[PDB]
Amino acid sequence: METVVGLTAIAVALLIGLGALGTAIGFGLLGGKFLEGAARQPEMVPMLQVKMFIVAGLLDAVTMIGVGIALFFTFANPFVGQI
Amino acid sequence: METVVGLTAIAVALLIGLGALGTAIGFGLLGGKFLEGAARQPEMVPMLQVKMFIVAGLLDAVTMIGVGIALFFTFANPFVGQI
Amino acid sequence: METVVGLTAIAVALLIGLGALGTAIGFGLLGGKFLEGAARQPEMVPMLQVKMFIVAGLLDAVTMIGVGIALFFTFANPFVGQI
Amino acid sequence: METVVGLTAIAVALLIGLGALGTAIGFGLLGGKFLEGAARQPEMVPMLQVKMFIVAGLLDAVTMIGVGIALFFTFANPFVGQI
Amino acid sequence: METVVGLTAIAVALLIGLGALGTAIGFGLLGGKFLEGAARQPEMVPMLQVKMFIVAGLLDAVTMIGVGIALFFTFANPFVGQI
Amino acid sequence: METVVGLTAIAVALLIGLGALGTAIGFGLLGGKFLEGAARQPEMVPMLQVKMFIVAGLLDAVTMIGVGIALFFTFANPFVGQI
Amino acid sequence: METVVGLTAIAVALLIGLGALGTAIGFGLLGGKFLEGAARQPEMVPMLQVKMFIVAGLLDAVTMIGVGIALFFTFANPFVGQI
Amino acid sequence: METVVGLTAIAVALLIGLGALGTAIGFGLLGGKFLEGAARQPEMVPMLQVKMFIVAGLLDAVTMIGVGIALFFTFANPFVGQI
Amino acid sequence: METVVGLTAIAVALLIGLGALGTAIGFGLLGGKFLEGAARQPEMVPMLQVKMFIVAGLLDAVTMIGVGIALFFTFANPFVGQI
Amino acid sequence: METVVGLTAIAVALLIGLGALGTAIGFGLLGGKFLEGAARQPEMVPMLQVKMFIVAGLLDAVTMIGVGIALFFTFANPFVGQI
Amino acid sequence: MNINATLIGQSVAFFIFVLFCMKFVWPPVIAALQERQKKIADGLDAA
Amino acid sequence: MNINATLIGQSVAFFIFVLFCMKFVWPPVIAALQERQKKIADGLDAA
Amino acid sequence: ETASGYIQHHLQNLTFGRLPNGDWGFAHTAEQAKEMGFWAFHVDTLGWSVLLGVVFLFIFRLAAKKATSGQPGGLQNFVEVMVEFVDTSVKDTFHGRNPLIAPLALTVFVWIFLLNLIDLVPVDYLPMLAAKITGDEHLFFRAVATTDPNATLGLSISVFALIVFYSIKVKGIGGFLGELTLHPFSSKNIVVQILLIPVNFLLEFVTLIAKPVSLALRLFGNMYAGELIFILIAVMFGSGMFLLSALGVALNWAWAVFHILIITLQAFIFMMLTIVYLSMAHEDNH
Ligand SMILES: [Zn+2]
Repeated sequence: METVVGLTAIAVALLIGLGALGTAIGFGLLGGKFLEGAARQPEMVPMLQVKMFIVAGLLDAVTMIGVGIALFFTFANPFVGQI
Repeated sequence: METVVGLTAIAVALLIGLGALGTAIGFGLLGGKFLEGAARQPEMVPMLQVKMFIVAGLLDAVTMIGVGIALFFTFANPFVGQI
Repeated sequence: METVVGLTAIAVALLIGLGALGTAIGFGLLGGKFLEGAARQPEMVPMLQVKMFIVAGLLDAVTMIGVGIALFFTFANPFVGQI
Repeated sequence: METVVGLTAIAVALLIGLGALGTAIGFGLLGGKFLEGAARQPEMVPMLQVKMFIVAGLLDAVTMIGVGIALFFTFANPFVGQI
Repeated sequence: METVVGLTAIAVALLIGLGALGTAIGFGLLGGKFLEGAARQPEMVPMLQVKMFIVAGLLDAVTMIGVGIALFFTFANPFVGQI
Repeated sequence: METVVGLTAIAVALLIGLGALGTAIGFGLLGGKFLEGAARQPEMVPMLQVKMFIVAGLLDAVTMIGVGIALFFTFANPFVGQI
Repeated sequence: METVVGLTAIAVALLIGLGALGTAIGFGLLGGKFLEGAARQPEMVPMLQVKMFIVAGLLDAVTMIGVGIALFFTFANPFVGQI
Repeated sequence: METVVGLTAIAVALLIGLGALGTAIGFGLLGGKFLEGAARQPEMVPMLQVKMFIVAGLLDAVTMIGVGIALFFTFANPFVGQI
Repeated sequence: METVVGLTAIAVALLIGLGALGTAIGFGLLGGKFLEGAARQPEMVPMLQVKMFIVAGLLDAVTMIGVGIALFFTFANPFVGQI
Repeated sequence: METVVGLTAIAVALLIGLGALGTAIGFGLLGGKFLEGAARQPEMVPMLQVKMFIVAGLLDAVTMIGVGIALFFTFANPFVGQI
Repeated sequence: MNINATLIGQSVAFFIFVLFCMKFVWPPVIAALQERQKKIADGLDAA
Repeated sequence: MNINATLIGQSVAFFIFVLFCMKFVWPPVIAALQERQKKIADGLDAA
Repeated sequence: ETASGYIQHHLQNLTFGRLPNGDWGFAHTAEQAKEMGFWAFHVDTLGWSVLLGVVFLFIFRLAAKKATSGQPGGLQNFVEVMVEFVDTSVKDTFHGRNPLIAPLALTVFVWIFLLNLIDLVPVDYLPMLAAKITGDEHLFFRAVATTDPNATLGLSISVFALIVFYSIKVKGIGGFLGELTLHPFSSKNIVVQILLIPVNFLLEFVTLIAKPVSLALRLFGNMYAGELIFILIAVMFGSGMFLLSALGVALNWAWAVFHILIITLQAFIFMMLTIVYLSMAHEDNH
């Protein structure tokens, strides 16, 4: 049972780390263009912020699923039951 | 059953991850240009949003396939049944 | 035989995850320039959409081959019969 | 349980390292765009700084989650109790 | 014998996944630049399409070799014969 | 505790190396834009330097805790206290 | 001896996959810049194409060395001869 | 012991290699923008050079720590005494 | 001695594959800027070509050392014989 | 022991390959920007070349240490003596 | 694969061929081309 | 199988390649060389 | 005969060298050929390279000996086109008046092109012809000279020797060692410059050494991969199956049509790199 538990811990580590890396890089890329646009058109900032939040909803869609799955693995490990 | 389940956990982790990673990076790249376009011509936003959603479907197709297969590997197991 | 099936699971995970990451990043890169061209030249969007679909046909070929091979491995594992 | 411990060390190392890498790259991109905007329009710096902080919170959310999970694994290892 | 087949499965996955990832990213870059050129010079699209196809011929040169080798490994097997 | 210490060495290596890579990439990206801004108009260099230091404070936040816990693993190992 | 053959398979897989990935990304960059140059100055297209082929002559060297060595490793084996 | 020293070798390799990769890429990114700025205004070159050095220090701050830790591991291995 | 030879095969594969990937990406980056320079100022082409050929000697210096030492490992394995 | 030298081979491969990849990408970026600067202002080439070598030294700094350590490991293995 | 003295034989043949070409191939063709160009220039300066 | 099949396959492929070359690659080179000769002849006639 | 034996036989060179009983005799097996030390010769590579070089030199000597200085003939027009192309290439890269550079570039380009060209013939023609003529069925014979690392290494080493010779000739051993140990980083005071000589040497010697290695390996990898893929496709014909052979024909045709471009491009790259390397030995780039 040690192998299963160790590999599920590694799985949780991968699941959270890859999502964190992707989210950080993607949000840096998005925020740079948001700052450039805000500097270009100060009067359109209220709309640009809403559009940035709309895009941010799509950016974190799969990352939150991964984080939830990692939490479910670490607190309610289903692999211990041989499934 | 120890090895197969332990490696299935890693497989689920590697299916949800790299998919979260690609989705986050790709959506950052897409949203940056969407905000740049909305800040260059503020009146084309309604069309740009629809085009962005059309591109986002293609962007997320394979990631959704991978997430579905990972869920299938988590709550069912085609590999355990092969002994 | 546990090793063969356990490594087949990881092979499928890699086949789908790498393809998903690649398609997500590539489609982000493509859609960014598509949205930029649509915002700068709004009268040319119907042609740009067709050209983007033509490019997307080339972009997603090897990923489709990979996902087909992954499904073939999951449901019709050929490596089991080679031992 | 000599294998589970140590694999938890590898897990926390991945959890913190991937988050640090992603955070550093994302903040490099965001800060570069902020510096470009400030250098082109010195009068816009006070608003750009606040917008940069708003983006930074979303950038660092998941990395902070990962760091918390890694600390919890380091000091209150839950996988040990699962035999 | 089991180790050889298990490792050849991972080898096939590595070949196809890396080829797919590289092809997707390269075609994303090429298609983005092609769409930029098409939006810039709408009358030059027919020649730019031919140039893009010429470049695509070079882009997939090694990837197709890798895919062929992977199919040869997955259907036939030169390593099993070596014992 | 041979395996525990052997894996702790790898954990420390990952914690320091990934953070070093991330900080190097991020600081290259930030310094490039800082030099570009200094070259665009040298009269604003004193303010740009302070802003760059402010950004660098955020860029290096997670890496310093990573190297801190890497040193905490090298000296006074916490995982060998767990058998 | 089975370990030697199993690891040779993975060596071939890496040697071809990494080269394919690098070649695809590099040719994507080169072809995109070539398309931009052709779009800017239509009269210079043949000279740009010749220069692109000249650069492609340098781009594809080490990948071809790796492909040749991998094909040598598949149908011949300098490692098996060392027992 | 054999395994702990073998893993310490891999730890040293990672510590130096990741730092070298990050340093090379970040320094290339910094040097390109430094050459562009020097070309823009040749008369301010000494200021650009000193500002490039003060950020090169930040770029290499963590890489030098990594290489120092690796050299400490190579000749004064602290993990072999923890057994 | 089986493990030594098997890991030497992986070492050769890494030594050549990483260098091939790096050289392909670097030469794509260099050739793209060379083509852009030749398109913007067509009269500078021979000087740009000779400068690019000069820089190509710095681009692959370490890669040539890596490929040479990998070829040394394949046919004149030094690790075998060190017990 | 065979394991120690087998892991030393992998360590050397990592040390040389990561440095080669980093130097190739960094020099591609630096040379591309140097070629762009030379194309924009042919009169500034003599000083641009000097500054390019100044930054190339910083590019190769850490990778030279890496390759030196790799050669020291290959010909004067310090880990075998540690038993 | 197999490093031999073919490495030396090839360099010897290379140097021999280059020394042959330097003296017995290039000068006559270059001289003929230059003489034809001179003839064309003189014919264009006949005015 | 093996010999007497590989030879036939190679001969067929080589014949197809030779036909492709003789129909597409040679005529452009011949045309370019003849154009060079014609331009030289025109220059000499003018001289 | 198995496919693996077919490939293994196709991968072996005709070797003449020191047998245990004397310095005379041809190897009959791969193990016997590898038993011979450094003092052995690949007969097939040297023979083909010398034959093709002699043919090229004879053809170019025929036109040069009867240069008309008027309306050119069919052959001498082609020779003039090649000479004009090489001269234009040299003029745009090298600004000195060294007479060695241009004939060297022409020889390198045409010789390497001719060595690469023989890869387009079917793989089994020349070895079987040699086996039948000599009467030995198990005869090693490899036609393509550029797929042997010895030939490319010899070319690159001779180019490197020319580089060193011309650098010494135009700068003295003084300027040569100065450029190798002092030039890229210089200091006004002795103590700092002494600390800089190891960095300068580490930066310059590596790049100097990497030139012949890259020159040889860039050509060798491409030619070796091309010939190996040509050999592998021939095995598809050996299966005798209708479906596999039909695909093999298309694969072989596509590979040859792609390979002609590689054949031209590798020779052009080698010529241009040789010219660039020789030109940077007469000037100062740091
Ligand atoms: Zn110099």
